[PDB]
Amino acid sequence: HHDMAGVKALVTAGGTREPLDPVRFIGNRSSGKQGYAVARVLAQRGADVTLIAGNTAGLIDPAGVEMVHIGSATQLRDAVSKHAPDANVLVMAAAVADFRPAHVAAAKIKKGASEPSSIDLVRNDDVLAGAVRARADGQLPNMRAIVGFAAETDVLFHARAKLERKGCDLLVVNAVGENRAFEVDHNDGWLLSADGTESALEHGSKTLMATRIVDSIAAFLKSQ
Amino acid sequence: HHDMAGVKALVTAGGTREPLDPVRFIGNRSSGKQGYAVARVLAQRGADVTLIAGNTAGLIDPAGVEMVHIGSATQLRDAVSKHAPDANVLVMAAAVADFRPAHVAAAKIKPSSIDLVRNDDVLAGAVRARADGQLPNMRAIVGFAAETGDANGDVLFHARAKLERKGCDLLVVNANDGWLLSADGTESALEHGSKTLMATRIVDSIAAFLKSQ
Ligand SMILES: Nc1ccn([C@@H]2O[C@H](COP(=O)(O)OP(=O)(O)OP(=O)(O)O)[C@@H](O)[C@H]2O)c(=O)n1
Ligand SMILES: Nc1ccn([C@@H]2O[C@H](COP(=O)(O)OP(=O)(O)OP(=O)(O)O)[C@@H](O)[C@H]2O)c(=O)n1
Ligand SMILES: O=C(O)C(=O)c1cn(-c2ccc(O)cc2)c2ccc(Br)cc12
Ligand SMILES: [Ca+2]
Ligand SMILES: [Ca+2]
Repeated sequence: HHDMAGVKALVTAGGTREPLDPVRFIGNRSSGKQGYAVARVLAQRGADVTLIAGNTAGLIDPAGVEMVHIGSATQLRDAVSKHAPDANVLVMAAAVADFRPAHVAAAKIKKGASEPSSIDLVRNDDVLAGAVRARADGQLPNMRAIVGFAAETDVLFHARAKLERKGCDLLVVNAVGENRAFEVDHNDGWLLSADGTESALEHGSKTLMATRIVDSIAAFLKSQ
Repeated sequence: HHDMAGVKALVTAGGTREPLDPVRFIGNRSSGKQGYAVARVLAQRGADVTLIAGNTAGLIDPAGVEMVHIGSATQLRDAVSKHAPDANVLVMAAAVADFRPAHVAAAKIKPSSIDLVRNDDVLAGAVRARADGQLPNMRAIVGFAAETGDANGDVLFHARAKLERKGCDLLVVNANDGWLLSADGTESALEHGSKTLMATRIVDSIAAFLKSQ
């Protein structure tokens, strides 16, 4: 079934890198492979896909997908607000850094002979929350589904609450792990819809979870 | 020819990541490509190579090279001190982080500034160790640097200062050229080329410095 034909979808993936200076930064360990798989499965099921990607250099660009490359969280926010009016579906699978260094040095900071000094942090904008607001303010008339991602350690108490605070249509919880040897199986993956259905997310390959996420989107797209 | 036969070489390459927590870290933008190429060229020319590898661009382990994967600079220091007594050549091509977070969370942290503590200088520790008779097999210690000229001095002034302050035998300086600065005062331009070909010039320098003796 090519159930995503006629659907224009925008995906973010990978972690952001918040510059401290031209060489150093604060980043996170997200590989981006899971957002890549969602974009790959969407493209394979007929969607017109644009992928905004962060620290994902060694990944293969998915076939049939339009690539937009960013580095920072603010660049991701700026890139999403550009490509979002055209989308029917937003998939926020990127590990957006919640904070960035408050000051960026123009040159690399030389090692002192005396005490080092801290990196002051500043909040980055909530790209998911901004998109949800834009839609509610009538600014995204094409947006049919907004999908968020979360890593949670009940699970549903934290998961159900993120859904209400972000306000998106679906929250993918704990789609983490490659199902690799000696990675903990917390039987914790859930597909949380704003309508209140909970689906369990079988911790399997990145491809199978992507199929589950895209199954859920098309089913949410048909509910309306 | 196989001019590096009989030589045990210990190489660091890539940047380190200093954890804040299981997800976040302080990192740098070093790709590691030039240390890997140095490790690849040394092996091909007969050396027994151990490559201590940190964060890379997704690089494949060079064939025939013993790989040690590290994450942090502290882990990198432990790995170097563990393998150094056996080595004849140390090539410090890793972008070792100067500072690390003062606290590491075991779980993910949901204004605070990040307090930092200084990391050990592994290249300098190696130079002092050799001079203290603790590394009798060490024949060459090679450091790496990327230097710019600025309001405080030109590129070459800053690079020489690095060699003089680090005390190593050879300093491979990037300014896409740069220089090869030797402890005898020899300064060669580093002709730009591929990572492979520039690695060839670096090893030729090491070989030529090994014949110094
Ligand atoms: N500055 C941010 C931070 C996160 N996100 C998005 O919001 C979702 C939730 O990410 P999460 O890591 O849970 O961050 P927070 O919800 O802000 O909370 P916490 O940092 O406590 O985990 C993710 O899909 C991410 O793409 C975002 O758009 N902008
Ligand atoms: N904690 C550190 C920092 C640097 N290095 C090594 O030292 C050499 C020089 O790196 P560089 O950062 O240029 O020297 P620094 O004194 O840290 O330079 P600066 O103060 O300008 O940042 C490199 O081979 C690197 O592998 C190291 O062994 N341990
Ligand atoms: O490995 C790579 O990808 C790479 O290109 C290089 C990294 N550094 C580097 C290492 C640690 C440091 O502290 C400063 C600079 C280099 C220095 C000279 C040349 Br020539 C090349 C590199
Ligand atoms: Ca977050
Ligand atoms: Ca430094």
